[PDB]
Amino acid sequence: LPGVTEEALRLKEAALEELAAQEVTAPLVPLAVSAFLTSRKKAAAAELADWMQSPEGQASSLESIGRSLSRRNHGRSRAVVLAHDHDEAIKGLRAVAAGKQAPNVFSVDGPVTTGPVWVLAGFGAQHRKMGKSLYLRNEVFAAWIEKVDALVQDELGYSVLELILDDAQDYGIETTQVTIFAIQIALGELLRHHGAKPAAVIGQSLGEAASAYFAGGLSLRDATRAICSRSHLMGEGEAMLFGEYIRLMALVEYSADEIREVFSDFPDLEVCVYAAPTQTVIGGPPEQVDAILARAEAEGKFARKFATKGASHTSQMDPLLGELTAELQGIKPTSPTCGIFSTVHEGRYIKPGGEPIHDVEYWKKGLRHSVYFTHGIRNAVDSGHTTFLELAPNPVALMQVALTTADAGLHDAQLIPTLARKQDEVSSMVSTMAQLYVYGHDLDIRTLFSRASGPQDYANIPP
Ligand SMILES: *[C@@H](O)[C@H](CCCCCCCCCCCCCC)C(=O)O
Repeated sequence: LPGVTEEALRLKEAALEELAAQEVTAPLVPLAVSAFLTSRKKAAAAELADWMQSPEGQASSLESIGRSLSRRNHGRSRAVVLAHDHDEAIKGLRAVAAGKQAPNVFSVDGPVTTGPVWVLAGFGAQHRKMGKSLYLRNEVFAAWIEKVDALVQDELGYSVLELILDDAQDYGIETTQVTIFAIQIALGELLRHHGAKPAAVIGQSLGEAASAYFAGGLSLRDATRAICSRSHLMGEGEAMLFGEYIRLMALVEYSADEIREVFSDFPDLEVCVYAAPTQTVIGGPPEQVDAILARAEAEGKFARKFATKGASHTSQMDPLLGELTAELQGIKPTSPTCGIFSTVHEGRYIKPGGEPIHDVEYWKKGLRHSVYFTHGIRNAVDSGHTTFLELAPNPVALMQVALTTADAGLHDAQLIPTLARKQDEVSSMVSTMAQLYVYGHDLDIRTLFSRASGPQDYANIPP
């Protein structure tokens, strides 16, 4: 396998140079508090805040306090205050104490019943600097990026890391896919590193490759093969599209049943994505695409044309299917080591230990056919899931998950983002992991702090 390219090393040197010269912002510190009883939890938050108001407490670094907190027994009733300084922490703890809500405070009476679903989508989520910050500041994250970087170099001949590190480089159809995949793989292994794991995975479109890997349905290598193949064929295919060959994609706020109706006016439109229960992404000849939009606006419905000259998940894709078959020959579909809600196979569930689904044909069917995303999520809700965690550079899919959950009578779900444009990426992950903790999912909160060197790494937190 190829190593990290000299150009990446150069860009990295310059990135760390830029980084060294920034004003140093206060880290986000997760402060855990638990008990068998909420009432005990509440009072413990009270004592802890009281003491933090005191000189001894005021003299103890938030980090040292959180470290000690992370070493207590973690009860059924859990809370986390996310804080940058003592005041934020004290204010936050008062909330926990009063049982009141606040943005930086999470507090639940008992652990969530069922394990989390990992949502891996990616469309719409890309942005200039995605994953650069976390790449420079998290070794685990970084090591995983470099592993996908190396594999993509092998399959395609270029370095995804270079794209991440180079502020002047923007993303196209092909490079979005492989890079968002890189970030997805890396976020999920970071999450695994801290002891977290998915109960089930669901893929959306682009994200199906990462979902396959995390569900243990394919090795990293083959999953990389899967995203690489589709990406370049799609990216190279759409660049060649002009005039009468062009096919647009567009989100319209119509349900599946509204579409059956609406479509009788447009004979060449197809469904790309059933995104939400009244949000559908369609595709076809640009005049028809323009007309379904015009008629959406004439009804006060949301409608958004995508930046592309070709429609994935439509008949247009047929000519690619042959080369796709050939380029994926040899991949080894394995048996899922967790649940998969397959949005390719109509949102249906596959059981851990079930038969392999990720065969060459699956990728062929994935690209050709509709993405049943709202049905997947609905399936998940119905069978008990309430925690949906999205591995993305921007939590765009959670916006869809929200509409499906609400529609299904689940009015409070645990919708957990990861990275977000214009949010600190380290703070982001600390918050993700804090949530997993508070809802009582697997997460070794001890790992959010480094091994203590001396006794100053601890705090005299009240009994
Ligand atoms: C899912 O997120 C993702 C959607 C990305 C949109 C890319 C546009 C599709 C490209 C069209 C290629 C034209 C090929 C030429 C045929 C002759 C997805 O991967 O589906």
